[PDB]
Amino acid sequence: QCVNLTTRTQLPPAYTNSFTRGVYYPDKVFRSSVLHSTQDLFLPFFSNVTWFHAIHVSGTNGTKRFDNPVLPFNDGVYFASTEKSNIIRGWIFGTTLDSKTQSLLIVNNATNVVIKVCEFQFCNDPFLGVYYHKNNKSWMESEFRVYSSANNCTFEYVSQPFLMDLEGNFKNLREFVFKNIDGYFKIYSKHTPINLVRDLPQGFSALEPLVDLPIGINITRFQTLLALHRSYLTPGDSSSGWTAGAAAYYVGYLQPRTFLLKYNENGTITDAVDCALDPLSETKCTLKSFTVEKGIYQTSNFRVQPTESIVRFPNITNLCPFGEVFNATRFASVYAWNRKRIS
Amino acid sequence: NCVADYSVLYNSASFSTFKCYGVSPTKLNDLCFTNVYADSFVIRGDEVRQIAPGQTGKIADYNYKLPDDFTGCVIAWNSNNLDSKVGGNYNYLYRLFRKSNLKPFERDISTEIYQAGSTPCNGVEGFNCYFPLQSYGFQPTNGVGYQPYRVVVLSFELLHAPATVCGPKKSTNLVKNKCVNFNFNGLTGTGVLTESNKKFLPFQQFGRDIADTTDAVRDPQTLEILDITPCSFGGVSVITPGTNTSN
Amino acid sequence: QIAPGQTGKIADYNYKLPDDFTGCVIAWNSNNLDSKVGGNYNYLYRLFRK
Amino acid sequence: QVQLQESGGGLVQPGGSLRLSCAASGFTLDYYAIGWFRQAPGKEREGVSCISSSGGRTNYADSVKGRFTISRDNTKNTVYLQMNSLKPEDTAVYYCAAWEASRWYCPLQFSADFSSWGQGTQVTVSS
Amino acid sequence: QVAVLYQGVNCTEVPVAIHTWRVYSTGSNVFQTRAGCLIGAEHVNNSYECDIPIGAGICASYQTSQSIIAYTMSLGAENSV
Amino acid sequence: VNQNAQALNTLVKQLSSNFGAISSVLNDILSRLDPPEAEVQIDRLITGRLQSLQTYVTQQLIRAAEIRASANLAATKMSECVLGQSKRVDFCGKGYHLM
Amino acid sequence: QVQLQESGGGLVQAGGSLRLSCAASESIFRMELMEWYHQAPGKQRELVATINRCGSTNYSDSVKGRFIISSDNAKNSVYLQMNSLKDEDTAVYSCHARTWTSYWGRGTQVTVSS
Amino acid sequence: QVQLQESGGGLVQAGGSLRLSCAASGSIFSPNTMGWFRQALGKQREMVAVISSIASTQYANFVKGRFTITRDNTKNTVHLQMNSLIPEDTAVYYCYAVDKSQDYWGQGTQVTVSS
Amino acid sequence: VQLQESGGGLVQPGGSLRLSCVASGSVTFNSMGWYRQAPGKQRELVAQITAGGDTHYADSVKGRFTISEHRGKNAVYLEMHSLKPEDTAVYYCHLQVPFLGGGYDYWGQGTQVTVSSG
Ligand SMILES: *[C@@H]1O[C@H](CO)[C@@H](O)[C@H](O)[C@H]1NC(C)=O
Ligand SMILES: *[C@@H]1O[C@H](CO)[C@@H](O)[C@H](O)[C@H]1NC(C)=O
Ligand SMILES: *[C@@H]1O[C@H](CO)[C@@H](O)[C@H](O)[C@H]1NC(C)=O
Ligand SMILES: *[C@@H]1O[C@H](CO)[C@@H](O)[C@H](O)[C@H]1NC(C)=O
Ligand SMILES: *[C@@H]1O[C@H](CO)[C@@H](O)[C@H](O)[C@H]1NC(C)=O
Ligand SMILES: *[C@@H]1O[C@H](CO)[C@@H](O)[C@H](O)[C@H]1NC(C)=O
Ligand SMILES: *[C@@H]1O[C@H](CO)[C@@H](O)[C@H](O)[C@H]1NC(C)=O
Ligand SMILES: *[C@@H]1O[C@H](CO)[C@@H](O)[C@H](O)[C@H]1NC(C)=O
Ligand SMILES: *[C@@H]1O[C@H](CO)[C@@H](O)[C@H](O)[C@H]1NC(C)=O
Ligand SMILES: *[C@@H]1O[C@H](CO)[C@@H](O)[C@H](O)[C@H]1NC(C)=O
Ligand SMILES: *[C@@H]1O[C@H](CO)[C@@H](O)[C@H](O)[C@H]1NC(C)=O
Ligand SMILES: *[C@@H]1O[C@H](CO)[C@@H](O)[C@H](O)[C@H]1NC(C)=O
Repeated sequence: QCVNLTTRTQLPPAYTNSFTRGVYYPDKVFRSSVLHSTQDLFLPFFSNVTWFHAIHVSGTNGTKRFDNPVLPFNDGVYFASTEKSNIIRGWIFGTTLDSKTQSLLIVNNATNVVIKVCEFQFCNDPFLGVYYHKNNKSWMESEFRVYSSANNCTFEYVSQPFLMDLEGNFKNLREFVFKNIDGYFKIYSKHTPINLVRDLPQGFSALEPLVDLPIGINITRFQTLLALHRSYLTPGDSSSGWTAGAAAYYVGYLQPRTFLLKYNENGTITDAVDCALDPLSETKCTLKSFTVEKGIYQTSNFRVQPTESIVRFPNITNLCPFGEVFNATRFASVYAWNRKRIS
Repeated sequence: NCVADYSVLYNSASFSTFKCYGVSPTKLNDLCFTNVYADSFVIRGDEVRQIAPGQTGKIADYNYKLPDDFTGCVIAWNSNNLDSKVGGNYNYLYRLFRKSNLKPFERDISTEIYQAGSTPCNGVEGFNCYFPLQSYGFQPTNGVGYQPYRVVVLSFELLHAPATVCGPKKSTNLVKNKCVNFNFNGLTGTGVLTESNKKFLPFQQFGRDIADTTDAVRDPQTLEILDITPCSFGGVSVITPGTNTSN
Repeated sequence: QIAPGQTGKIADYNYKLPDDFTGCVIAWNSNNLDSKVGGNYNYLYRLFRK
Repeated sequence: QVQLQESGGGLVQPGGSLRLSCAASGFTLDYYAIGWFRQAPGKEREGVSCISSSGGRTNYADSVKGRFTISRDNTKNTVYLQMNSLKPEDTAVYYCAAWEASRWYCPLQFSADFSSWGQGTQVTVSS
Repeated sequence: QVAVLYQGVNCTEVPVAIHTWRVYSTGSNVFQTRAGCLIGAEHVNNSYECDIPIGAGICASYQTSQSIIAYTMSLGAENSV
Repeated sequence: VNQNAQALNTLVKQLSSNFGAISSVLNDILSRLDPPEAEVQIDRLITGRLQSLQTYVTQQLIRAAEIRASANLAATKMSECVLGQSKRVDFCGKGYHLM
Repeated sequence: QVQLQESGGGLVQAGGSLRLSCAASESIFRMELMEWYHQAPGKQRELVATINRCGSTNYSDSVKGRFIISSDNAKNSVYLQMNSLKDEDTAVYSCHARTWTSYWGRGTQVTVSS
Repeated sequence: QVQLQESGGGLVQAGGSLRLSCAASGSIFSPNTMGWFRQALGKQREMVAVISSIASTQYANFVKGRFTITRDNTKNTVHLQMNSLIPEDTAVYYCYAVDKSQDYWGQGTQVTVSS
Repeated sequence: VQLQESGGGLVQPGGSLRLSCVASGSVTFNSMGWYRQAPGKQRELVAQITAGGDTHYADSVKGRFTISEHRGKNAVYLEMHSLKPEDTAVYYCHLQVPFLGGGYDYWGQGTQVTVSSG
């Protein structure tokens, strides 16, 4: 089943931005030494993404509390992860995240991958716990408490068991562009190695589509599963987790924009320009080039929009002779007929 | 993920409705489809016309809306002896009242009682409170416009994606360096094919460096990439002296 | 199914009209002249053709 | 696209009243003379009433003489058959049809062939 | 650094009509030229050659206080014989 | 050099618009629909493409006229400034002309 | 929409500490460069400190070791903690940030009594 | 094929009570809507209550203030509580499952009260 | 979808065949594996090649199968000698694309090899 954990305390996190990150291949065609303009939902340049520590030390003593709150899901999410000990293990998607509604789940079962879609009874604090002891042979014994029950699940996937661990600044970073569109679950992913980092560094890398999943379900919310290096029954304070949750992840929300992508001769996306960021970017987009010589260029046309629509016809008149008809004290007979004129 | 033969399906008791918009049925078998959607329901005769792109009516605006750019074929079978009973088959509900019209392929099942007046019904019938979903009195003795019709709309997407449903046309042997009329997974063209040294990403199929012509392609049978060149052409000019000078 | 530019059983296997057809089709109901109590099978109907 | 639609039928009590609406789409009903027809279960099609294209000439059946009234709205492309003092003998499906003048003389009391037959509505009188 | 010229419109209007980058009144001095409303450049009394043609005798140039300046064009060095 | 190319580029780009039809490529329509509706699409397509070609031809004609005027001026300059010594002021170069 | 508005100046004693809180409604990170300038009475304006988007920071000679730049990435603002103030630091300290177009605030006055 | 297991009919005197119940044993994809329809001989279908699993009540004015519906989330079962029946209300009730794909109907439960 | 596979045909016992998981362009991996399954039995590994070049083989395929790699055409080939009738199966090529520390192999496509005297 599941284990009830402590309160998240609604801790206030810091923030950071994707400095020209998150561009993927929106099409299944190959172009060489071209510049293209694409209308598609991307991650805006220099936009602020919310970053979550895997383990948050409210105090340096070891008051470590997991930081993985529920987050809305609108038009897909960009998910970055910096880590070196596979602390992140998967994600869970749905609308209400219970047996009331259909839901989707991707998890890492110790060394395999699992993809399941049905109406899981997710608990309030789903997690994977792993703990070891030098005595005997424990070596990262695990407890899986992600959901309660699963019924009538349609799609299933299992894979081969393989992943090592430590059971030193080579924090690897993983990028994902999760988007549910047309009943499909496109997962653009990229794995790249970086070293000598504390937060996400500034860099450029095209993101490739790993897999599409036919799920055809309603999705309005999502969560994450983090590998607990501890156990709720005997929770240690410090060093129970991994480097006090220095390894972390970052969540950004995509918006539908236009982008100018530069395919080199090898077909690998090298540079990108966001048209809706700066007047100079608009000039570059309208010139279909990355360098612009000295001069004055006309990009677009600006117009003022009406604020409120107003309709008026002339009410100008007197009240009207109706009360003397309906509210009259006496009424005429049925043969001496009383018609009153109204104008 | 199926090889479909709609030609055999066409010869099915000569059913009246084979209304395919965006595709001709006789040529439908040759063209093949990325995905297929089959949507079924039961309709009345007079409302049959409402199942069409850019059509108005109670069902189009309240029950089932088709896109203005709809591509696909509507098929219907008469169901007088199947769906109609003597006492009336009221198992089918139609939404007569809605707060707003319907987008194409929009099924947002709302059972709320719509408020005809100003007072909120609060899910309670009464004054100016009517339930939208009305049953239908289908009977064998009912009129042709008031009798059941089993309707299935087959919707298709001709996207630039690897097709899954194709008809039983057998692929022939590949020929190289000779100008041919090629048909690669529904992509038809004419030109000369050659061995290309380009590199394709594992999820990339086509290639177009001038934004209108696919210069390269990937064959599904054998994964070798092939680049395509036009079949060559050119004007012909005539060099002549004066006519009476010589011929 | 007689009108040009339309496809049907008669339009394709009995009487196909050209796209640039110049003329008039005339039709009238014949129930007191053609239809017979025992059934008038004397009129033919072609359905299958190459 | 030449369609004729019968709207306004139903189950009515004898001695009541009802109105029928014949709707034309895809063509001009003003240029066509309209005549309603009924075929009860077990009965042949007998002429209800005929109205000319201009509306100045009207035909009626003695079985419904003084009870069935015909009017047309050429502006709205509709022809109406008003029925009063209904009887169970009128329980039949009703069609409206369009055809031209079959002979000289303006009135169309003589029956003839009919071009466009509508879907039809069944009006039942029983109590 | 660049400048934005709304051609033929008073400056009491630019910030609030259009529905992307924003302008902000403090973003510049919001010069008002005969050609329109100019945003992102200052005003210099001195006159030089027309580096960039704006219109109505106004020309803009770059100097290292906004990096872009707009001035009234000088037809040439004055001389008397 | 650029102008011509640019115009021609636009011409090719004009082939990528459906011009109010349901497709921008002819073979798709020819392999999908029967002739009665096929022709209804093809007439729109040819109308659009023919209009684009007419516009391109007119632009080329005007540009050719301007280039003809420039070539005539160049021929006159070659005939006068080079083949002899000119006295027209500022026709050949600033100052008194030598060669 | 005042933008780059400064606050935190006034009367102070020599050797004390003070804080000023130039904060802007626009996104802090898109600035890509924001600096500090002060204008001593009878003296032309002089650059104080700078910070770009990458994180590189420079100070002039009369800046290093006494008050350094910082910018919390929770509320959009830049922090320059005045420490151990002297009588020759009396000026009109101003903050400036430049997106595609330059921005300027009115600055704040700082006076040290000695 | 979703089978609606209807039970709880019979004969009851005027002013009595019953406890109807229908269970959906099908796949039940996504959120569902649970409804009860009243069908009398010689008449059409009139719903009783199409209350969904969440909200919207959906109570008719014909039997307002007398009938209530209880839902069991564990087994996805809805029980139609019956009380203070008036002989005008006697008819055949049918379980109604809306589901996400298509709607289903039960086999009917006979209700007859008279005195 | 990415990778696609083909190749393989029916043969007589005691022959030699040349199976291949045909390449689908440049992809990253560390462990390319050959896999088999026959009806009525579970699926077992046939071969495995690391990026460095280490080979892992099943017990029953020792001394009879050889794996080769071609970075020019990115193709992994398997030449099988000394075929016995027990080798009839459907064969796959499982990948080693790094997905969250390793996962999501692309063996999902197979080629049918039948060995029988008839
Ligand atoms: C515990 O952490 C607090 C910080 O909240 C610190 O003040 C205190 O000295 C620490 N005590 C120990 C024993 O680590
Ligand atoms: C994870 O669960 C799957 C079944 O859901 C199982 O086949 C697999 O062996 C499990 N992982 C491990 C490491 O046991
Ligand atoms: C020691 O580890 C083994 C794992 O094989 C386990 O079965 C056993 O229960 C452990 N013993 C203790 C005392 O933890
Ligand atoms: C998904 O569920 C939400 C409920 O919060 C609803 O508002 C939305 O319309 C649903 N979307 C679809 C496509 O069903
Ligand atoms: C294409 O990429 C390869 C390696 O990824 C590189 O060796 C080659 O130089 C690139 N092409 C060009 C033209 O540089
Ligand atoms: C029209 O205006 C007069 C006075 O301006 C007012 O008394 C009257 O009520 C108005 N009519 C309506 C319909 O509001
Ligand atoms: C008649 O007069 C009474 C009292 O003066 C008023 O309440 C009522 O509204 C009037 N009738 C109408 C129709 O306004
Ligand atoms: C015929 O040719 C001769 C010389 O070959 C020439 O003089 C004469 O003009 C030609 N005739 C015509 C009609 O051009
Ligand atoms: C805008 O500026 C022009 C400058 O000539 C002036 O004439 C006009 O009155 C101004 N409009 C407003 C609304 O201030
Ligand atoms: C110089 O420019 C200022 C505006 O910045 C103006 O007030 C002043 O009159 C100008 N002086 C001259 C001599 O043009
Ligand atoms: C980014 O940070 C700023 C302040 O640091 C904050 O106002 C803004 O809301 C953040 N962005 C998002 C998307 O929350
Ligand atoms: C679907 O799940 C529900 C409960 O989760 C169960 O009652 C029902 O029998 C299931 N349907 C099928 C077809 O197994």
